[PDB]
Amino acid sequence: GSERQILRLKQINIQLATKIQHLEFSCSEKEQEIERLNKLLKQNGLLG
Amino acid sequence: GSERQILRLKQINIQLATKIQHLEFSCSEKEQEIERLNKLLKQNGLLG
Repeated sequence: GSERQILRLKQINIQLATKIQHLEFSCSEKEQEIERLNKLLKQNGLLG
Repeated sequence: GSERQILRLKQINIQLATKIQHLEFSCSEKEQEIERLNKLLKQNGLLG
């Protein structure tokens, strides 16, 4: 009944919240990778 | 009673499922930028 429907909604909820946490962490790591590449470009005279 | 959780979880999960799509796009855009910077650095002798 409703108890089981609730449990399943909570499992889906945690799966979605975990994927969000992963994608926020992956986006942050990629912005750090972009900073590091841009700094290398700057140093080699490729960013003005 | 307990059943009021059903709507709350359903609605949260719709919001989270949408946010995952927006974060997937943000992550993909950052990956394309990293590929672009890697190629620039390679063309310029700087990626090994």
